[PDB]
Amino acid sequence: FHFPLMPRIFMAVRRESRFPISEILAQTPPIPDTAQWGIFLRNHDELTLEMVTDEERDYMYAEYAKDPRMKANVGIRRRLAPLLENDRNQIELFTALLLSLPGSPVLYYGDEIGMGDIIWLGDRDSVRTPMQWTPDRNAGFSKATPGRLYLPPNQDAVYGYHSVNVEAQLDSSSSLLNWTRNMLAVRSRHDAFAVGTFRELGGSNPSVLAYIREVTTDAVLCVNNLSRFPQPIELNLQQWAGYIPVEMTGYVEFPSIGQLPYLLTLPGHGFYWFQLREPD
Amino acid sequence: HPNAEDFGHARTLPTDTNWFKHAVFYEVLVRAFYDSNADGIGDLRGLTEKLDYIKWLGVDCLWLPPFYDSPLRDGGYDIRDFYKVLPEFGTVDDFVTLLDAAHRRGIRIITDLVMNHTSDQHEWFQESRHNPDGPYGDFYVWSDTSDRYPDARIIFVDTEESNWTFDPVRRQFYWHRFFSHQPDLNYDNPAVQEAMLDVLRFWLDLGIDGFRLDAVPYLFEREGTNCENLPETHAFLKRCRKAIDDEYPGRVLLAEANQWPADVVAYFGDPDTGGDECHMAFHFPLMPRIFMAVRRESRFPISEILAQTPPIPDTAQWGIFLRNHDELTLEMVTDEERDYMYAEYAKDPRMKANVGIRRRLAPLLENDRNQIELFTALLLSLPGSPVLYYGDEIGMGDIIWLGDRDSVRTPMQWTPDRNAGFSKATPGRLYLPPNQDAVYGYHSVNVEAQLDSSSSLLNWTRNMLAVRSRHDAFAVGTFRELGGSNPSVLAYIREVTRQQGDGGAKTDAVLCVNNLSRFPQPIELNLQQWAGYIPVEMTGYVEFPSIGQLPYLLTLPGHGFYWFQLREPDP
Amino acid sequence: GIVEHPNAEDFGHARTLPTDTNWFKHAVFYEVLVRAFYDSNADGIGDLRGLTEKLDYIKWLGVDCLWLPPFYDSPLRDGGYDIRDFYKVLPEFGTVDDFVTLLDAAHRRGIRIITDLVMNHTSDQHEWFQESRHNPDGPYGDFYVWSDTSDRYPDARIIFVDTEESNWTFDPVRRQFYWHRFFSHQPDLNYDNPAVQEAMLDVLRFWLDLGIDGFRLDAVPYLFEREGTNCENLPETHAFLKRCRKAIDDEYPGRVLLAEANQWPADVVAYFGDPDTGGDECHMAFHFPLMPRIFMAVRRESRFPISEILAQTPPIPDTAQWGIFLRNHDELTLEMVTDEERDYMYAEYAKDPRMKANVGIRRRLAPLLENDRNQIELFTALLLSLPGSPVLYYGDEIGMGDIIWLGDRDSVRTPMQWTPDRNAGFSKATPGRLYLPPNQDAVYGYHSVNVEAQLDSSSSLLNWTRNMLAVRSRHDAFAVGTFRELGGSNPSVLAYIREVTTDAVLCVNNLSRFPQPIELNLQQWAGYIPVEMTGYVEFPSIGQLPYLLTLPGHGFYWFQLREPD
Ligand SMILES: [Ca+2]
Ligand SMILES: [Ca+2]
Repeated sequence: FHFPLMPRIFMAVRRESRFPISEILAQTPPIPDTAQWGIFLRNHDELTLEMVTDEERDYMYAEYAKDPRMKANVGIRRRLAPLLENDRNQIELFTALLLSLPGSPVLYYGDEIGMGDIIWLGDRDSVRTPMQWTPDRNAGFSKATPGRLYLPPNQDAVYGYHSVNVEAQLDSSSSLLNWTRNMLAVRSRHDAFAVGTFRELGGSNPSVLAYIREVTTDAVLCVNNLSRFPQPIELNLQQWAGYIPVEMTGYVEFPSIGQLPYLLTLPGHGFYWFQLREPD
Repeated sequence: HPNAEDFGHARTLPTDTNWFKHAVFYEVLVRAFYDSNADGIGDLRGLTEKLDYIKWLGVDCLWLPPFYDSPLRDGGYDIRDFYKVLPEFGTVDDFVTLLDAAHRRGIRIITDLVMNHTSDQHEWFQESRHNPDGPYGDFYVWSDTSDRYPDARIIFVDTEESNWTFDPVRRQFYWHRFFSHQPDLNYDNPAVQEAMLDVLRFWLDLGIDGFRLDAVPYLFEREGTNCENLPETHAFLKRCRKAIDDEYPGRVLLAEANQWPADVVAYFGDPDTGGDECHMAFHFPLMPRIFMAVRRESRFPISEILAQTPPIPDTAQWGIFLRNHDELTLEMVTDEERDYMYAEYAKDPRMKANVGIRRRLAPLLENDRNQIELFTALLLSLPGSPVLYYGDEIGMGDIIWLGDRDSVRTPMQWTPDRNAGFSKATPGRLYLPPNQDAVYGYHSVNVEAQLDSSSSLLNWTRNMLAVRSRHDAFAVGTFRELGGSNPSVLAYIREVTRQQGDGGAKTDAVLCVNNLSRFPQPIELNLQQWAGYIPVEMTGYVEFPSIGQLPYLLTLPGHGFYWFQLREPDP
Repeated sequence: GIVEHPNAEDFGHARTLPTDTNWFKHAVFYEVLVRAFYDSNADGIGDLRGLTEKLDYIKWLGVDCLWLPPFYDSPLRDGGYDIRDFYKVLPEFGTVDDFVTLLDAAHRRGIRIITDLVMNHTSDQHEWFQESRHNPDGPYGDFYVWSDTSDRYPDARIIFVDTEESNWTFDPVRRQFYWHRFFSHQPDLNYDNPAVQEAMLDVLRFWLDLGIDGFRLDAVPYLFEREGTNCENLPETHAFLKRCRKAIDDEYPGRVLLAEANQWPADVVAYFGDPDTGGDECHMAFHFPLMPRIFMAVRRESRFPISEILAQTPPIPDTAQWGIFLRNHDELTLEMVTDEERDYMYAEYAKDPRMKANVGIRRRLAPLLENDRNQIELFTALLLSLPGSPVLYYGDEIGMGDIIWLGDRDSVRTPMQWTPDRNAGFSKATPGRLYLPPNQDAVYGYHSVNVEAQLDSSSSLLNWTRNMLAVRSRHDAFAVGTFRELGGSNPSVLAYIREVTTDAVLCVNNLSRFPQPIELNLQQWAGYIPVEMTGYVEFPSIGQLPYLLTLPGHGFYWFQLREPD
């Protein structure tokens, strides 16, 4: 497991700068041919409840403790939704990065519907409440009386089982469950995400992280905006001159790539996934 | 009845005859906003206490629906006494206290004022029926048979069987366009015209900033016509304007006319004089078109009504809000001939569900935050002065079962405390119950909760008004639609000219790009006219690449939008 | 030409229960709205087929007869009390066939069904009235009361004096005035026309052929109109009712006719008919001012407001039976019965803060008593032990609340709260589609008040209420026994004895919120052993000296007086 990815991605969105992500990706040594990295969106190891850090090799070493958000959850497992203060746009961005970055991703149960946690149950139990299936008694987890449950379901106004459950989200295709489902459906349609090369494109704007996955049989382009404000980025895609970028979630063709820098504009914490398609 | 110099005036704001063109209106019910006397009913003094919030939100003018003494059989649009505020809201003095307190922080106040009809409990009508040969015998339209004006339609065709109702005391029929307990005033009587002009003058003397004249198309009745928009009706409105211009410069007259744009343009008055009737009228079919435009993911239903709207006088200004029905009649405006979307609406499942019911912005868009932002973004950037409805800033919902108009008149949700922080009274005493469902409930949707994170809808909405107030282009600038190759993206430019010289956020050109599709969309715009200019995104002050000769490419996410300031290149 | 209407033969007749002409005297009625109980077609509106599915619950609760408010095709401008078609069930509830399916399913488990049937007026959308206005010289021109002026019957009052300015409204098509006691869209039927009398008797016969067990004839005091009178309770009105009874007794023995007459007890006794024949009009009428008196009696902590109306109620015929329920207002007019002369509590009610708050609004039992469980039990205990056949209102068994803001009559017509699941387990439809929203407040909300929750602990109000009906059904004394008030020295304690010639039962009720002792005189049952019914516990035998019983605040006891061996 590539453990410090999430803490870096987290701090990268905090700073609205791409470089804390870029750095660990650049400083990661190459691995064997059979080998594959494992990545997930958490800050602590479930065994020791320790966040990985190296006093010498981590340049963000002192930085974390100084951040108020990071400081609050030291030693406690938290879910994705609470970690990002239930910001839907962020939840999407972090998920989008998890699925498009190199290595095999691990989803944690209940994060697909944006469940929360109960920190007071324990530093590791916090994320081990019952799966919230319906807004029925015990969140549809058990028929037993509420007292018998191994852990109580979430009952607050925000992440409560009355408002956050699978049954509720199954219907509208705009729900986080259905959104998350479809993103996995897109990822499974391009091998580039799984086992393709990874070349970071850079760009003039420090708030936008753009990179290309490639298999020798798609080339895919991912542009992620770490800033909460709308950002423009001028990318250099001369190598794919003549190619037509096609946005994957809508199968929409964008203007063909030329010699001049390609301009893309993203909203706050937005992202795009383009399939680079050959000219005819 | 009382006099004005028996209550003392409120403070007068500096005289400005264009404030209404720059203002952002906030429609707030007195009964709904805040209760300070623990009676369970929102009151003037409570609304006074919460003016600091209103100021903080950044709205310029309050619009109060009718708060006059009334039996409230028709939501207070049936006025019993024009010179008396309904007991439960307070005294006339309490209204002056509100005015003065609001003016002190530059906030203006206008009010709904029904012109066509009074309640059957109004002293006038009781004198007309009891003393037919008295001085009020001709204040209302009486008849011996209900044959007169047969071309006029029954507005509420499901409740009223006729526009003539038989009074048992006077033994005669009386005319009423609305409900049988809301008799029409006889505007052919000169005394009636003078009486209503004195009603206007009363509140104007107290120092009110303007009115919204309700039900004005139905004032005069003439044979051989549908008794709507008759010349004599307009002629009376011209007197009201003259009375404003002559006696109280810098006040406003809004016209509630629920008709197609091509018809309501007549209510601004003779265009040769630059307007001599109302200052504002409402562009009613904008929202239904914007709504259907997002449904189709096509810009054209918006483009069409904007193209088909006739030009208005120089003084005049359109009023726009994000609702599908007129609060008076609960009817959605439509013209069988001139609306090409006529048959289309009934066929849409979403539109069909809410026919005849007022709904808030959040439920109308199924609580989709991205959409709520888009519709708000269009409201603030499209031509005309916008009206926000209270509680929409925090994305409150509605309770449809309370009534077709009461649905949107629940208490303002201030905190997650008992009664949503609206009143101290026991929950049973409340005039209407607060929202309690899992989605729009006061436990999850309230001002207190949203004040903290700058990501909240309240804070987002607040800042959008802050940006809009920094560029005049939005308020009173020109409107040129840019078109584009992609049908799903509506792009346009607002522009204000360099009056005697300057290069600030005053004399701006601004660019708005809106994506009506739920999927990400690219648009290639032609901005050659601003070659060399630098687009600067307003919410972040970020400079984008300078505009060139080639088409400019912008990419938006689903239901996204951008607001660019077009800034000059450096000499 | 003429109004078509279908026939009884064209549908299946439901199963018929063994003929019994006293069932209504022993029954416990359960008033349940079809729209409110259960929705099976996910339209958001409770329907006949849904109500059929939930009959097992009704059976389990232990009620004997369902009472359904009007479910006929209607524009629903007055809660369905404005009937548009007597031979058609409102589309959203189902077809007439679906009603037969309910009947047969209910009869199979011994449950009877009665229904509200408005007699005085039809909707202005009814085919008859449309034919009367359009074809004045046709066969329906005299089906409604027409006039050239609004001058006739000036002694008659306007029932809804705040909504209607006159009892005559001008029709534009016919160019004439038409009479209506109620709203302007509910024209009065002309009962002087013999054809009208026959038409309405055929309406009765239709549903009776289908196999319905009875009716509640609504608004019957206003049928006939005569000059020089207030057009209420006229002799010809009663004369027509006598025909309805004869038609029942001759064609369908063992059916019932309830009279909704919202008047003082001394007046409604006339609706049972000539007492010489032992009754020849209605079998049941409602004793309307019982609840307001019981209510004020608990307020004062004095037994006498109850004692007084029980003493001042005139005797009724042998067939006859009183109907009693725990509500302060008549669902038709939303008026609380009172007589300025004969009610001594006349001025008293308006002065009470609690009574004053709910004037004109239907409220449930639980909110009426501020959710006080001990009171809810006391009032229920009185309802089941006092003379006459009791009517339970749906949802009161689990102590549901109301939503007053929905309307003065809709307040008590929210959906039945089955589970704490979405829509309280009433429907699968999206919450917006529901005909009325379920209760959502912290007290009476469906998260905290529902059937599923209460089924488990035998201490719940549902289970308590169920068992009280189970005890009542084990002693005939409660249903059809004599009623002798025992009095006592303590004014706060109401004690009385029901007797059949085969139990004697003793009921002691404490109206005070504090514990109270009462010394009763039960010398007549000397040697007898009182046995408390809910626990089968033997108390000390009754002697010559006064018997002392001590009750807690708002407590009560039910003793079976058992013979010595
Ligand atoms: Ca008029
Ligand atoms: Ca009648």
